Amino acid sequence: HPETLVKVKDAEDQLGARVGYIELDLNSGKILESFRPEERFPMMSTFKVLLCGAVLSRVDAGQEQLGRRIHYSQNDLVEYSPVTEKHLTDGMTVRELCSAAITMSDNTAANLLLTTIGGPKELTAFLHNMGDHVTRLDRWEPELNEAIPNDERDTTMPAAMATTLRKLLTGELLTLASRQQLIDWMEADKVAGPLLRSALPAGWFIADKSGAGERGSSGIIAALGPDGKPSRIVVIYTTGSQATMDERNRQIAEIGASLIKHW
Repeated sequence: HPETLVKVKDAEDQLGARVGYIELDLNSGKILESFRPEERFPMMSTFKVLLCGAVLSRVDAGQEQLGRRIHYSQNDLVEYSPVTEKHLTDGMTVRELCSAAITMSDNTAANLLLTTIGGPKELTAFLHNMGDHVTRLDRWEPELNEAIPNDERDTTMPAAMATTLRKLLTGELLTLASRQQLIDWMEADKVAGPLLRSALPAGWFIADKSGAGERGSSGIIAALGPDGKPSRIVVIYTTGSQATMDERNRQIAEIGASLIKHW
């Protein structure tokens, strides 16, 4: 609904920066509303949903096991690894690593998983192969969050991310078991409370993944809907703002409020 585009433009005025937006019908894949659908934006931690979809794809093909344990050391630890820094001695299973990457945005967990699938280059190939010809991962945590103005490295387009999340969650790319596992991880998201979740009516469903990076970059991808069932996908990205994280979050939450109001 155009009233939601009004809030997105307000967001741009408030943040003094570009805001990309997509509202997508989960069932049919129809694009209900959009703003800068085909401009590029840094993915930040939202790429972790894509990463774990690729891991799950390998599991469906029997090339990987959710229960396989992965050991690592101090040399692997990067900034913000809230879960991986605790299990250094025990190591962690692939399953535990995706949970950490998705629900806690654990950076080391993502790098560990990135290695098991062949790194940024293979994630990009996986995406292209499933029909996303624009989304690309080029670096590892934490450099992928650099968001250099105009840098296309580690970016997606709102329209592309939206349909890619749709294929991963409801398409035939993954088995029913994996699709469900991916959305369960996103539903258990623990660090996106200040964003869309803050404007969600009680009783609604939401599986999401947010991100934040340098140069005022923030973002979120999500499958949400009333009556405990997801029925639309919403993607929101912004970069270039001098605004604080709280201010960026308030803006994204307001966009969420408008989408819900005009549902």
